[PDB]
Amino acid sequence: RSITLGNSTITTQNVVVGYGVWPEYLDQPTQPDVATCRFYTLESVQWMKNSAGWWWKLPDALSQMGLFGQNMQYHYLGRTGYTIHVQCNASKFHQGCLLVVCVPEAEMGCSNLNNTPEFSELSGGDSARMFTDTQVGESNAKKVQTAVWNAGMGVGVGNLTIFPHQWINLRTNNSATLVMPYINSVPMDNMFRHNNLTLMIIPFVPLNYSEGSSPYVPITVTIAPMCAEYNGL
Amino acid sequence: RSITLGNSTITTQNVVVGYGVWPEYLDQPTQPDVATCRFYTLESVQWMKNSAGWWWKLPDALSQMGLFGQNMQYHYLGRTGYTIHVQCNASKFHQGCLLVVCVPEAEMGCSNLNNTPEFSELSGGDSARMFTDTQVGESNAKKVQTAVWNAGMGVGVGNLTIFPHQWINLRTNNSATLVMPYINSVPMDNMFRHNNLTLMIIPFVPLNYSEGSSPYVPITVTIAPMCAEYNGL
Amino acid sequence: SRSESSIENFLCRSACVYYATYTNNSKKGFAEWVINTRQVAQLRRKLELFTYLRFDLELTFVITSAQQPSTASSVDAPVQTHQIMYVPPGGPVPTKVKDYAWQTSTNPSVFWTEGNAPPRMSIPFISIGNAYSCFYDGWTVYGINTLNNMGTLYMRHVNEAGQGPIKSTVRIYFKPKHVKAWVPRPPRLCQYEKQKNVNFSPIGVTTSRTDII
Amino acid sequence: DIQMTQTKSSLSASLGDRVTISCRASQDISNYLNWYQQKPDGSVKLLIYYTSTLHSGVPSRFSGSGSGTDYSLTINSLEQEDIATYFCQQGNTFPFTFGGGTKLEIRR
Amino acid sequence: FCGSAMATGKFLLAYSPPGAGVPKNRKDAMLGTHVIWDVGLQSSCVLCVPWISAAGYVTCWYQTNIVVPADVQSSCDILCFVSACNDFSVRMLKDTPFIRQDTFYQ
Repeated sequence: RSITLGNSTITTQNVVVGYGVWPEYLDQPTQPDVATCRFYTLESVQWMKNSAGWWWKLPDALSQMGLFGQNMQYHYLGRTGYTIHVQCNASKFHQGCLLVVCVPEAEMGCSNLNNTPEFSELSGGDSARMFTDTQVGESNAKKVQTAVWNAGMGVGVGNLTIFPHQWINLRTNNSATLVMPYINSVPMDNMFRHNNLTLMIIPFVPLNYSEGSSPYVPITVTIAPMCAEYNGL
Repeated sequence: RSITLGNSTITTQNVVVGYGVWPEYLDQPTQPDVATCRFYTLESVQWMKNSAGWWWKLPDALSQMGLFGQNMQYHYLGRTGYTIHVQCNASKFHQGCLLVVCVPEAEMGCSNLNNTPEFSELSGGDSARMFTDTQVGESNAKKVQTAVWNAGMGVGVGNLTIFPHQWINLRTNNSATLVMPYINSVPMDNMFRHNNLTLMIIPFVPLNYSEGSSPYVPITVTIAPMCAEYNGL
Repeated sequence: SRSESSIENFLCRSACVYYATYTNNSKKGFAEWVINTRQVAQLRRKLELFTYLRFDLELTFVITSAQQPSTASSVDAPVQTHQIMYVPPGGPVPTKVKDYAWQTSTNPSVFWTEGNAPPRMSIPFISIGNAYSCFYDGWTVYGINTLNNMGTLYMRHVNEAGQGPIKSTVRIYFKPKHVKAWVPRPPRLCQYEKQKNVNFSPIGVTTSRTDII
Repeated sequence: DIQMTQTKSSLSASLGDRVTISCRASQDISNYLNWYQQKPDGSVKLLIYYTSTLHSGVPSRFSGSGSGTDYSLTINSLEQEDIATYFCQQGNTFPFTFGGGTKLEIRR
Repeated sequence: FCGSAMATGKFLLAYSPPGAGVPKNRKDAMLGTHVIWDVGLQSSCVLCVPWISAAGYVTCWYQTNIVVPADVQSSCDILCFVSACNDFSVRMLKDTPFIRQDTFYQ
């Protein structure tokens, strides 16, 4: 309870950690830790009744977030781990269920079968891109195919529990916590041309409430980079 | 020889240190040292025949010099020492003499007896203000009185050797080195409303040369902040 | 004979720094002095050989009276009593001879009848900083330094008088005690012009002669 | 320039009364005023070297006041030797500007 | 510095890392990593730097002018050398692009 990091403080009360490993350290690279280790809280998304899902590309959401977004421009390479806190606050009169996965190398598909989706359609800067419950037509040239039952990657959405995940059931649970290590084939990679993580939040059982209750449930995502180091002089 | 500080390197071959003390450390203040400890080299001034002198207000000359000029805006208070390297490069066919003093709290006088000099006339941003060999008239409203024989402070210019100083005689000497501690009445002060040091370079014997030699001698000033700490969270 | 040049034997002397008059029935008559060292030219030159000073303070007042021309009919007055109020830095200030700021509790006053020893009083080192500062290269208006502020003094009669006008003078004597000085400074060459700043007019270096040999 | 205006330029008062000479500037000169006295033989001397501060060697019958733009000079007990011409001179900006004269004489 | 023994000057030797831009001014070249080379003291400056297969810049700037006495020429020259500081790691041999033939030499 009441964990602090740098000059930020959140409050909590189980934790699922990666593939069983903790984020650790490795010309010569430098290690900044007072610069990055703090809780970057993104803005809240509203879970309505006819909602479908959200996704964040992970070293893209913190690309304009203060001093972590400055070291991405100055230094060429870099590796980092993350610690994601997802928590939605609803009463005991609401009902629903969420799945919070964290997909490494989630390559997505376009709506037209011959093209590839453009840069502004994969990730918005610290803003949630959202799934849909219908198809995107082939007349649109460069748009991401956002059928939620295929999860944008052409795979079954029920089989997404093979990744490090956590269920949020509003009857019994309120929060999720994921600790992700650095997963890549090279030890250091460029942070603008590669998004090696993707945080998806998909409602399997939709939100329901009676008349009088609040018609939304806000979801708050909090990301903190752990054990980051960059390559430079 | 070949001393390095951070990511800067100069080359040297005696040193006069302050009032006999070395610059040392002391809510709670933070101490940055990778940010400030590097050699900030100002641009060169040209010592001609009809030259009179130069002066630099010391926590004003580094106010736009990279990362030392950023901590002056972010943090409110701060204390620092300095290490000044002055060196002019002339041949064995030139002749002259310089005095390199470092005056703490060098309050200067206006040309009009009722006013006080304005901010752009005391110190230019990393550019040398220069003395003159004549008087400034009283018709000018807010201008610094720059008669060089009074050193701008109403005092005898021959008596300026009571401060930490060093003579540069082109017959036998080429460089100067001054190490100044923090001299103030309060332990920490604001760095925009107080210039607690002033580096003056005054030619007592003027430059002379024969025809064929170079008609200038450049003077290079190199400042490095030592043992700096700021007050903030 | 090496000890008369110490800092205690050089600066701890007495000096008349102010001289003012005030009468009783003019309803404008009371004195006022803001405590500084920059008024006289011989104490200012001695205290400006150093940059930072730190001293206690000791003041002595010499108060005399004089009978002004009244109308007639046998002026016979009792002894006179004076009030010398000291206002600390950041205190209330009187504007009239009859005011509420004379009767306040945190302004320490002395009361003195004529014909006795003069009323000495002493003031410790009051400052937020660790030393006074004779020179300030910076802004607060250029070179003011609001941190060395010693206060204000006010003087008046406490006797009401109708049969005869009486005016009085006062001479304030200034004496530093337990003096400590840092960072010496060359002695001032040009004449002093203003009180607040270091403005001057340029003068020659020394007196001249007719030949080098 | 700051125009020092003395609008009276002539005063008439008997012996032993209170006289008041006024000098008004153009803008704020901030308590920097001096009062001089020109005897009819031509000798000039300084009386009050501030708004109200007396010069040494001056009798205590003279006094001054004022603030901002308006100022004044007060002689509460007129004597025979006080019959002269009085000027006001500001010392604020460049150049120094003197005021007009003010001649005194007896009433009847 | 292949000049005279009576000439004196100063040079900056700036280095831009891969990703950073080339400095367009003397001042922001000083704000990076640099080595001030004084000619009157030493006549050779060594500058170690990585090189891997934007990739960097080794720009150089006038700090002061060349001060020279009478009857000494002012226009000087500078030579530059290159080597291998540590041991490299070369791999996957191929043929050079600088040599080709159209018919057997005879």
